[PDB]
Amino acid sequence: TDPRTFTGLSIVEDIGDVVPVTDNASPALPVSLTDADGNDVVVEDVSRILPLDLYGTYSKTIAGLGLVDNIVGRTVSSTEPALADTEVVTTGGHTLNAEAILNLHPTLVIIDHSIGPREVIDQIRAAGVATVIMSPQRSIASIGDDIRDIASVVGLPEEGEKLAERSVAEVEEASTVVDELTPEDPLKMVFLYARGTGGVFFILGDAYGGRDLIEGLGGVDMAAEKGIMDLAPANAEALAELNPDVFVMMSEGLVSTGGIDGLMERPGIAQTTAGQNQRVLALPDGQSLAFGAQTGELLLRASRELYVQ
Ligand code: HEM
Repeated sequence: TDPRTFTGLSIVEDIGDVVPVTDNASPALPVSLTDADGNDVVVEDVSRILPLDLYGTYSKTIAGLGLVDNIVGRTVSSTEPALADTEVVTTGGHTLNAEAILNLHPTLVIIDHSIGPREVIDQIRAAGVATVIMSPQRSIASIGDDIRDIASVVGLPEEGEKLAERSVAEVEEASTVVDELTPEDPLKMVFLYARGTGGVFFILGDAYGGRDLIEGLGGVDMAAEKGIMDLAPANAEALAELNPDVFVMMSEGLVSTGGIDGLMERPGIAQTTAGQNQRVLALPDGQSLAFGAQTGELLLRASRELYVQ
């Protein structure tokens, strides 16, 4: 069949919790490291972990290594079922809340600068909480290395190597399937971030890693073609210029702008090829740009939705 003739929403259901590589993780502590910001940090107690980022990666990796029970708080992005009853430490979306963090008495914060403010991260460290700044590569090729880096922080190198190899095998296997399913002329795609019916409506660019996702799905990322490094408002002119065949979105994001019907009311959407086919691939918010352990499964399920009727 011809995937350019497909119409309407395709939605991938939540992939769920990461399958841990072990049932008896025993962190080898203490660890000393120099983090991505150049801070020397000693990690001596991982009993109460806050694994915080924009993308939902770290919480999933920590669970994959065998430490899900050690997670005591989360951001809005870590939507995995195991953490559904865990205290949320961000507000207004992605803003760190120092009070919420400190009241959980964490023993380890794993974080990066995808969320802020930086001042809150500094406050937590000054209060005595071991805080480790990561700077993950966030590419499909580097899924294993990003996992090994997290594993080192919590003193689980063997679990890290197992989880890395398992995840990389899964994502290469999925790629084999994607390559068989892709059309000769790749679909043009963009990653459209929406939250609400107002101005939070953006084409995501290089910094957010969606090119890696779109190319992993066999598509061409029009944001990369147009040189969008951070993000761009998805206004009528930008949409007309990018003219994707498919909008890749987050499922709850799409709901928040009124579903397909609400999306079609936004200026410029209906005029694109994707708009004229109402063609949206909706991915679970907390996995969509998390990469990490579940990347292979995400690519497999999403490619089935894109290319199989
Ligand atoms: C790129 C990775 C991102 C992920 C995985 C992500 C994920 C999420 C999730 C899961 C929520 C909670 C929605 C809900 O509870 O239904 C949320 C909320 C929110 N996000 Fe993001 N987000 C991302 C990036 C962004 C960006 C780039 C912006 C702005 C430029 C943004 C602005 C917001 C705002 C304002 C909210 C508040 C929604 C509310 O009040 O319910 N997010 N995000």
